Amino acid sequence: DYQFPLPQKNSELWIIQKKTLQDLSSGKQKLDSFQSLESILEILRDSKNQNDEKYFNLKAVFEQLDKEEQTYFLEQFIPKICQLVLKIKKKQLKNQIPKESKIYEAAFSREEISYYVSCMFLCILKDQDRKIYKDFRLIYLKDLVQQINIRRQEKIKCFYEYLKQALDFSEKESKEVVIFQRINCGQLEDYENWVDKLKAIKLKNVQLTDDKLIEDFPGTLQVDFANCDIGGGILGNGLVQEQIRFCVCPEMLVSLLVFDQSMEANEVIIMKGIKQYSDYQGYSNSFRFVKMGNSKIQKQKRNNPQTILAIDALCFNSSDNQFSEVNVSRELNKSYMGFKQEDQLKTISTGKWGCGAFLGVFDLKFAIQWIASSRSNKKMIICTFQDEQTTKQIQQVFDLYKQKNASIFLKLVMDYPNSKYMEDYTLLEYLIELGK
Repeated sequence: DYQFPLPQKNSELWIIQKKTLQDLSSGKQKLDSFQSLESILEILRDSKNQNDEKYFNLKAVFEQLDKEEQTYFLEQFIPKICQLVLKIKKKQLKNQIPKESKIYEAAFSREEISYYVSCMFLCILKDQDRKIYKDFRLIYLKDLVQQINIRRQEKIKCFYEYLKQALDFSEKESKEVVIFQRINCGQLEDYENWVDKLKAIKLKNVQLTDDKLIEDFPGTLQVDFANCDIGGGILGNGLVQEQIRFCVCPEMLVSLLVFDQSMEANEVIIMKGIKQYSDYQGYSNSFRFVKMGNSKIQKQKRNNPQTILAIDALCFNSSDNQFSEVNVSRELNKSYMGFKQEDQLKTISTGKWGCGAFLGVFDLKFAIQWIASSRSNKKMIICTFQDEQTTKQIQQVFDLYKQKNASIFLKLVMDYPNSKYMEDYTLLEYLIELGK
């Protein structure tokens, strides 16, 4: 098993880092400027060269604070997160690949999670043998493209907000359990096996929403449109569905420290006990951190933990046949293996999985997820992401095919590409035409 090294693993550097951290924590060294913070980050990173562009984005967030909160940041926040790092007892974190039909479960207390996120903030998580880092050093760094700096700053703001909150945890909240599971789901079923397994399965309920998002459905199994490397570009430039979820729920960051290796076709990830610390507006280059408000629903987002399912769709290019038996069976397996987890969460909250960055056609991905949900004997919520035309089409297909045989529905789907309808009709339009 790979062991991701924590700072204590490098015993000689840790002598230095520990003293640095302790004098900040105790107030023996008092930071008086942002430049003094740069200096301490340089020591912790064991930098060779001075280049203030290394902290450009962190400086931007700091300079947006008011003068009282700048003082707070230097004199209270940094020292307190140094103190969290000093609470770490482990020297490394296990990165296990489970055997067939087994799980690798990594449990942590909610405060422990905060210790590791503090490591990320202070740029002390790197495996020097592998030349891999799992901290905020890239996000801090000035990019040549302005919009990429703004993405990075906005991410920083979300992580900072979480760490402020984590510093204020009650003893009860601090000892709550956060669990990460890497689940090997056993043997892949091929396309003909799928057709056979579906023969007595009836399609189940779908609820459509055009104005709510996945994270708006507490109490459901909420889907992360993952990269096979959990988190994808969260510690770089990424800022679409998966990365936004990690920004609003930064406890998810610890998944990166236990799931180094890419998910296999028959693996899924579950994260349990995850709270939401930030709100947001926009998306990608328009994403901005929004402070969580104090309504009843917003307090609930902050206080009530959720379970997330991370499943990675295929990353298609334009020449791939998304309807091939091989590619359909791949997505049926990945979705169903995910959806059937957590059998007490009888509703799946999902949407355009694989159909943004990964170039999937949503008509087919809808059909595949509905088959998977149905086989798992769960209901599904589909978020259309402010796409009224898709909502209308899916509503018609749902009304026609609800409670119909799933095996035959799959076969009708798979007839589309060779049909007389392929040229002039979308998949959804063809499914409707079959009923005319």
